[PDB]
Amino acid sequence: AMANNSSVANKVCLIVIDGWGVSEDPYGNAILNAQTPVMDKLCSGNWAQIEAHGLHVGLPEGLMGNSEVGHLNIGAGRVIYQDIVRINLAVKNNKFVTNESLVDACDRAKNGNGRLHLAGLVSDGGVHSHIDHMFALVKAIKELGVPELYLHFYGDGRDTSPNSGVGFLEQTLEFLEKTTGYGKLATVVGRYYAMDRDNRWERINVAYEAMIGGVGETSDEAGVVEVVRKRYAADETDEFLKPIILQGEKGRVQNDDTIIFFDYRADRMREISAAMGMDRYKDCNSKLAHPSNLQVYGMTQYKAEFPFKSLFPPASNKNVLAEWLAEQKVSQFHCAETEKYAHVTFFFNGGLEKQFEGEERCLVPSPKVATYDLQPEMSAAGVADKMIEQLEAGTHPFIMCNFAPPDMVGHTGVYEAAVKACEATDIAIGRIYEATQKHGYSLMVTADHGNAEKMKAPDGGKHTAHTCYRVPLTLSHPGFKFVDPADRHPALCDVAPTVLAIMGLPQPAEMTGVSIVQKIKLAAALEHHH
Amino acid sequence: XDYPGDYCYLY
Ligand SMILES: [Cl-]
Ligand SMILES: [Mg+2]
Ligand SMILES: [Mn+2]
Ligand SMILES: [Zn+2]
Repeated sequence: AMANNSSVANKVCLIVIDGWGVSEDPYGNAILNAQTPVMDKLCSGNWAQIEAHGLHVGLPEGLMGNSEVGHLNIGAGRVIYQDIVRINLAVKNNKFVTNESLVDACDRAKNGNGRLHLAGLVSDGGVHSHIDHMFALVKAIKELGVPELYLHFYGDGRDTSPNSGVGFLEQTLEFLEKTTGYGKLATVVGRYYAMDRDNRWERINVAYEAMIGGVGETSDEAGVVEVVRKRYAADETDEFLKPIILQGEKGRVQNDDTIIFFDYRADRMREISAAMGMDRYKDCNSKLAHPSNLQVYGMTQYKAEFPFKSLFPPASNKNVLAEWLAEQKVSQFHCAETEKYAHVTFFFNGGLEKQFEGEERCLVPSPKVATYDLQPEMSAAGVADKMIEQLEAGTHPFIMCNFAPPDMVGHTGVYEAAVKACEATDIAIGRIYEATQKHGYSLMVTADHGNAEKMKAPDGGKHTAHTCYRVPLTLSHPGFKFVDPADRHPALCDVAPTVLAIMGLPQPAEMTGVSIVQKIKLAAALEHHH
Repeated sequence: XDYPGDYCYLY
């Protein structure tokens, strides 16, 4: 309990069904075909259908939802923009020129020796980086007036074809010469060397020595494409390119220089960046002197333990629903079975390991079976038992749980097991609903993304993946009606603001989602007057 | 998994 528990206007029970989407196609639809009398009634009359995939949840367009992004967005009451989407918006809206950390790096060079370096994976792969981002960084660095800029090009061939690097190289040389007339290519080396993530420091050292000491094959703008073509003819592809060195000593990373890595994926940037900006140069075991007084920037955070500034640091995610309730001195209960326990804690609470004051947690063991189609009800009954006990106690004005079966059995692709998974989930929901009506809670049921509504591909084969269908949002309180947002479809970012509105609690400014309910009285005044 | 919005959230 917490001091302000009695300030709530309505106690809310939020059920997050995992992998339960809304689809009218009955073919392979384990939810429609399953016996689901409870959800058939809850998903009738006053209910909503909200988006849980793609840009609606901060993911690239067309990408299916998932449990991590879904519980994050439900908990946060805002769209958390995934790195790719976030950076692409910045490029589209010319925001690099005013990026705080980019301006910082350019100010360091300008107030210092004038020298700045860009290093990363140069291709349109989009897994670790994108060449478009590197081009946008060059244009912004130029506009910001940095005296000297050098590019260290890491060859891909893994996220793109093994002989595409020559094209990205040609694109880059022409961009630097004709488009910007500013910036110089200094190194080409394959990601096998620059981007190791297995502590093979002898590979990092090849990239390190190329960048620091120009250890590699000397070439120039006129000759470098031909060098690469000769490498290709010798079966040395992009991923494995041995270093090519341009600009001589001036293009090396020297004392007092500043360096930006443009990859947004951290795992393969940790080693080279720590070699440059911390003490792991020792691990490279090189005879070359390490340059003094370097400053390293990353496109994103590579490790919290690193001193590096980031162009796009993590969303602060202040005042997610779980933090906000605690700040309002309202207690709460989060319950899941083992397979989804992280989702109702780490992910729901904002994507970090933090338990807020007044937050009580409950883990129900998942069944110990080889695969979950062998016990499709999983432990949904136990989760409902624990929620029902909290409803009877009345201690917590906000309680929430996850039901795992639809998602976890959905992944087995076994249609008949998925049907039973949904039947057991519906039974559990019904038991919670009856308890909320007995004990004075409002019930809201939603999901984190779809899965079980699509168990068959069109050819009749198994479908084991999440989906892009909408998810339900239900509400048992008859004093409210659902209303969609003005300018977009409702989405998972609208769940937490809606909870707060029903609970009669303030909404923090950090929640940029909107409540998608309206009190009937207020709707009635709006009708008769407008 | 290291920060909200990182690459693992794509899956
Ligand atoms: Cl935020
Ligand atoms: Mg049904
Ligand atoms: Mn899943
Ligand atoms: Zn899920």
